[PDB]
Amino acid sequence: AGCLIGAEYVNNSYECDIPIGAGICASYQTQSQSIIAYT
Amino acid sequence: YFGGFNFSQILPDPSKPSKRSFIEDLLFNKVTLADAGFIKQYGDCLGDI
Ligand SMILES: *[C@@H]1O[C@H](CO)[C@@H](O)[C@H](O)[C@H]1NC(C)=O
Repeated sequence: AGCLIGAEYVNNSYECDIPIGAGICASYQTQSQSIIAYT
Repeated sequence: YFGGFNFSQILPDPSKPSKRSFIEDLLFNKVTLADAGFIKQYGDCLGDI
């Protein structure tokens, strides 16, 4: 759905907190505080 | 062996990259689609082909 700037892509899988696009979600977690992006 | 019933046409198969069944593939191929802008398309629209 475009590209995402400011969020790291992690190789994990959680519940969808903030829905971005086709199967990609973003969330705020401890791993310091940072914004990640996952499937 | 589900008691002799044959569920092989609705269960997924691992050969396809998308784990969709036979009837699911027939339904997906039968409904034609416009191939809209949900696919990334601006690189295609920029080059005049
Ligand atoms: C189920 O049907 C498929 C074809 O539709 C056939 O190849 C397969 O042998 C059948 N299953 C059994 C257990 O006979």
